Amino acid sequence: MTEYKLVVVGAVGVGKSALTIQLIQNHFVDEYDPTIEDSYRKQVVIDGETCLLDILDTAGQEEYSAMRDQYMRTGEGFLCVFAINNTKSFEDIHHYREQIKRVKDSEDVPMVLVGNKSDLPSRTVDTKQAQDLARSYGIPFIETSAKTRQGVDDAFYTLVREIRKHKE
Amino acid sequence: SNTIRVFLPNKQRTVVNVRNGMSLHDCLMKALKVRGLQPECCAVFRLLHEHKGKKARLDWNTDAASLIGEELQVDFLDHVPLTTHNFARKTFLKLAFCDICQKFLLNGFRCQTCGYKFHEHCSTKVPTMCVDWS
Ligand SMILES: Nc1nc2c(ncn2[C@@H]2O[C@H](COP(=O)(O)OP(=O)(O)NP(=O)(O)O)[C@@H](O)[C@H]2O)c(=O)[nH]1
Ligand SMILES: [Cl-]
Ligand SMILES: [Cl-]
Ligand SMILES: [Mg+2]
Ligand SMILES: [Zn+2]
Ligand SMILES: [Zn+2]
Repeated sequence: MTEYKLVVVGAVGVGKSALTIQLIQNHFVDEYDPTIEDSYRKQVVIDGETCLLDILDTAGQEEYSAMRDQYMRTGEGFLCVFAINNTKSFEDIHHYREQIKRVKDSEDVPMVLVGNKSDLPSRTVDTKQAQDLARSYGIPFIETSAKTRQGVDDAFYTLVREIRKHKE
Repeated sequence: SNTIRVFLPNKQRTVVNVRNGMSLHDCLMKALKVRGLQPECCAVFRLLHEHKGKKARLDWNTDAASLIGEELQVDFLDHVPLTTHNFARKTFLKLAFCDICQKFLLNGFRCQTCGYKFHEHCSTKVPTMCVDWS
């Protein structure tokens, strides 16, 4: 079985833990608890091929500006997640984009830009901004939401699909 | 610096901060349930990088602050009926129903150990641990 090292990066309170927990145990955690370093492994079937996902939930806090460079190396795919309720995370995506591509030495790094918290009425970032930013990096864009589970599959599914498209 | 890294079963790991007075069971109960791991079927060990033995078993309700800096490891108890799934392609000739969404299942996947049949787009809703009492 093929394993895929996945790393979820983003700002604080963006929704990295709520997305992975909904992907792992089909549940939604409402009360917020910050991530320091959480590793998850689960078998997911991607296009008729059962593969294992080694998801790494990272800390959006800037207090770990050293361990971030380590796990960004051994990772194969990356989830650049931002909350549409916070416009600072949308521009912070460039910082996570450049810091990963720096420890990768390749403009063609398997990533997908996903937009979380689409169920909230306090939308600040629209689809036109994220669709063009996705065209700026050459990566797909998936609008998600951890509660209603809108496209939580298609976020991780398309990330593994790019890793497969990147390999062969 | 006020945290403890714990290696979880099935080659997983977590890092939790210690609100002092909490036990090892209080600090790790959340990280085990979200991974489909039952705390009653687990033991917490202190990794011994020394000679003759790689870890020593610890009580679940011991103070977590008494182990700050060390590296702990949670492992399944001996011979617990928990394993990993073994998925395979399966075409259901007779009409069958998915175990997740309870809809018509035509071309899906089933586990050869517990029999979990499901749509492909529901494979993420199957429990992460395989219960085997056969
Ligand atoms: N309405 C709504 N709330 C969400 C959604 N996703 C997460 N939240 C909520 O917003 C917060 C997100 O928390 P969390 O997922 O831990 O974000 P994080 O990115 O993991 N935080 P951190 O990086 O510090 O560890 C929590 O309050 C969570 O319940 C979503 O799709 N919709
Ligand atoms: Cl990992
Ligand atoms: Cl382990
Ligand atoms: Mg988190
Ligand atoms: Zn099974
Ligand atoms: Zn189904």
